[PDB]
Amino acid sequence: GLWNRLEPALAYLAPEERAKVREAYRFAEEAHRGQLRRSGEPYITHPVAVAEILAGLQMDADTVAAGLLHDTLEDCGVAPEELERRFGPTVRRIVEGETKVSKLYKRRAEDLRQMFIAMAEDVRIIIVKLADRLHNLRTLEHMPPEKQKRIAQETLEIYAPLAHRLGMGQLKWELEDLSFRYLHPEAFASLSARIQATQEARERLIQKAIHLLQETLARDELLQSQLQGFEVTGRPKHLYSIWKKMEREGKTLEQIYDLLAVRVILDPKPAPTRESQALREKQVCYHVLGLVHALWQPIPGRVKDYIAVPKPNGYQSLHTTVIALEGLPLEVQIRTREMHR
Ligand SMILES: Nc1nc2c(ncn2[C@@H]2O[C@H](COP(=O)(O)OP(=O)(O)O)[C@@H](OP(=O)(O)NP(=O)(O)O)[C@H]2O)c(=O)[nH]1
Ligand SMILES: Nc1ncnc2c1ncn2[C@@H]1O[C@H](COP(=O)(O)O)[C@@H](O)[C@H]1O
Ligand SMILES: [Mg+2]
Ligand SMILES: [Mg+2]
Ligand SMILES: [Mn+2]
Repeated sequence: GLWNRLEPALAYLAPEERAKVREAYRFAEEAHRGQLRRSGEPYITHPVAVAEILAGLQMDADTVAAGLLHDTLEDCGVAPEELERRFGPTVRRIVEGETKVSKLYKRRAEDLRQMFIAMAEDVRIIIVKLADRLHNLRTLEHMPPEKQKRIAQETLEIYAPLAHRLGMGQLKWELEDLSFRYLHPEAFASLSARIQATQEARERLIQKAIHLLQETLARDELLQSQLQGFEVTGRPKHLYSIWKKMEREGKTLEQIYDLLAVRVILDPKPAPTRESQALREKQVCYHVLGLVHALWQPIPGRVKDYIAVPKPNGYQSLHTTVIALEGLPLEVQIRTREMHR
């Protein structure tokens, strides 16, 4: 069934691992047979969509499998002993933990308390709860408008930061943005309608900018001579982070440069002495700034030199807001590998 949708995403797993995931889906589909969600949809769609979220993150075989089974214990005729017998103790461990920790669709102080108590078992239990939470938020239109606000708050306070700390930034932004939609819809609808383009169009522009910079840097002869390699990463600013700093700093949306930002992480070639290495570390950063300014037109008064004036948090990097692509303000950040975090 819905399996033919999940199967391609599981290409990264060994054949034996994929068979485990199919045996898990076949068991979940048998266990969730005849069950429905709040949306008229059969229950199996939920554990498959959670297993999809985990598979997109290239998660552990037992983790993907545990995502298909994460609900087979709550008021279900499945004994935890059967999961240990069939899928091992690791799958059983995660699944018990995700069931015991307040489940999917239910004070919230006790459910956030249990979230920590499961922290001793393995962050693996959480990961699944993060995938589950993301899917729940994606299908929050089938929830009373009160319950919608309870979930959104919890997500912003507990899960989005946990995703952040686990290094799952694409999970983090989506968790934040869906939470923002249901928590403050008036602010969400105002800001979203203002932003003419969708996240599809945003990521397309960022990748055009990344290609333009990557090819411009690789074509500079003198730079590549003092360089070992480089990395051009992008980001479109997400609605929650756009609205968060407008309130925090006081700037209008027109007064946000970050709406399309790009980082240039550079690792220089090795140097004989310790000093001629620290000198090579800087010479590269300003050389990129030049090339960047010759590629995209720089905006007046937007060069921020944190190499020469580091932030009290020890932050070193060169910043410049430019006019890139279809006449759009793009922020560029130039730093070395060492100046990175
Ligand atoms: N990853 C990272 N980046 C750091 C850090 N300190 C400063 N920055 C950079 O510096 C930026 C903050 O400083 P600034 O860019 O010099 O300030 P303005 O953009 O307001 O001119 C940061 O921007 P942001 O969080 O993506 N944008 P915000 O929503 O706050 O407007 C980031 O680009 C840091 O510790 N880590
Ligand atoms: N210029 C940039 N290019 C790529 N990623 C960035 C850039 N600036 C910030 N980020 C990343 O985006 C996150 C913060 O972005 P924000 O949505 O503005 O709060 C962090 O995880 C940063 O690593
Ligand atoms: Mg500023
Ligand atoms: Mg940032
Ligand atoms: Mn669930």
